Amino acid sequence: GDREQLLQRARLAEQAERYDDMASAMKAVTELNEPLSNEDRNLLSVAYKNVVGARRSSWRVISSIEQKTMADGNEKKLEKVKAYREKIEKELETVCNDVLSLLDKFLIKNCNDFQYESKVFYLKMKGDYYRYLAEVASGEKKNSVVEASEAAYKEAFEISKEQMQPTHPIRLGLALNFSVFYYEIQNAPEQACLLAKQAFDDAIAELDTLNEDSYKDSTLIMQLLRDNLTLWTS
Amino acid sequence: GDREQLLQRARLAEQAERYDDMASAMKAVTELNEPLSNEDRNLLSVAYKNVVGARRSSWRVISSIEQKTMADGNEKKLEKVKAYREKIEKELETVCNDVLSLLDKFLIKNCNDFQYESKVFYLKMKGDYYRYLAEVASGEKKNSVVEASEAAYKEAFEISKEQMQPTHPIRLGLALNFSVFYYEIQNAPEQACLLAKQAFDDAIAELDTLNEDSYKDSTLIMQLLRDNLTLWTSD
Amino acid sequence: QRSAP
Amino acid sequence: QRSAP
Repeated sequence: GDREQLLQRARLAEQAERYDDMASAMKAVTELNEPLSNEDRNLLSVAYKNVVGARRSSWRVISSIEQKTMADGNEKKLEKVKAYREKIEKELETVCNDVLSLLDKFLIKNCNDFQYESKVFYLKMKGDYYRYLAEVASGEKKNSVVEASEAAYKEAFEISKEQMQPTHPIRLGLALNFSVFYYEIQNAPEQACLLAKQAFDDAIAELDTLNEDSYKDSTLIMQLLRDNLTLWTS
Repeated sequence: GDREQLLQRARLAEQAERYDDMASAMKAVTELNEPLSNEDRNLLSVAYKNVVGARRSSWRVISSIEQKTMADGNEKKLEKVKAYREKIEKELETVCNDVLSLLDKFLIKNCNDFQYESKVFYLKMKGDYYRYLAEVASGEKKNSVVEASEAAYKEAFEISKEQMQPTHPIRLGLALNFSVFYYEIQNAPEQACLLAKQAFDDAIAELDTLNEDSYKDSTLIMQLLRDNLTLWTSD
Repeated sequence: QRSAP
Repeated sequence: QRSAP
């Protein structure tokens, strides 16, 4: 019972756009210490994407005000905006640790050597969430999360290159997000571009091994690689 | 101040799309037992509009799934959907009661007799929020909220007709919502249309009394009256 | 079926 | 500046 009860709940919360409920449910499914299917795995990923997405979107807006207020020399107001920006940060960080803990305690730990596709998926996700911490961290805390993200992405990419077709959505997605890590977090555009251009070219090369069943996903992500490339290179 | 610290907070939450934080802050502001300006009062109303809107939106979606599932004869699944739909319903009701409690303990209680504008505002708000309960109530609980809603709307309307120009945004907004109350909650379309047509025609009559500073709000609400009217009357 | 914004 | 959906 209990598992299907939570999976059912997760699906209703997705339809209801109640992503905090969706996340508590997939957290509880994961904590059962049994493996996830592709479908379950995507529910986990959707739930946390949307939770943390709302925090980052909020963080960004308040951060932006804080910088304008510092610039304006407004001391009394700045202390209030900063407090609120930091409250939103605490919520954001908690969402990311919670995920990363699940990746460490359950999801990555339980992958076989031969579960290349799961390993790639969860490592990309570890990379993503350390990257979300890196968007808001400073000082020596920043350097740690920056490193952990790169280590995760690098490991996932090694495996994807060896074990996945260049047109596989999880690979392209990983490429897209790693290239973002380099461009935004590492402030290293040259590196970000080759990586994105390599993955694009590589997908282009093998288009006649794409089954119709994923023409939607892989062209969608390829389009986003090219947008990032034209945006950055200018 | 405590009070300006809270209004500051509210405005930041609005910009951050953090409406539950926006609501805590306007609740606290209200709970100071002093009157709200128009601006303050619009912050309260925006805050709770968005909170309760999200619950209603969710409730509609799950309720709709519940009905399809009942019709499909799926017993095991239905008990699960129903549980969630009920959990959402308790949240929604809690938001409505919190608002209503404020209107009663503080906002409406502290209106002078000559605060026609505020009385109309809060009484439309009491109508709105009992109407939200009525969207989800059943049985005898339904009848009580339906009545309280109509009583609040009716009282606001008598005042606005007497004390406000037909082009005034609050008055038009009130007319729009009370006409929805009749159409959807009372299943009384004939009543809902006269009221909507009355308020529209009445605003059309007195357009050269509209200061430019309000042309955007009043024409907007007028447009919405006409939509409702065309949509309803075909049927 | 819109109400007042 | 999109990332993976």
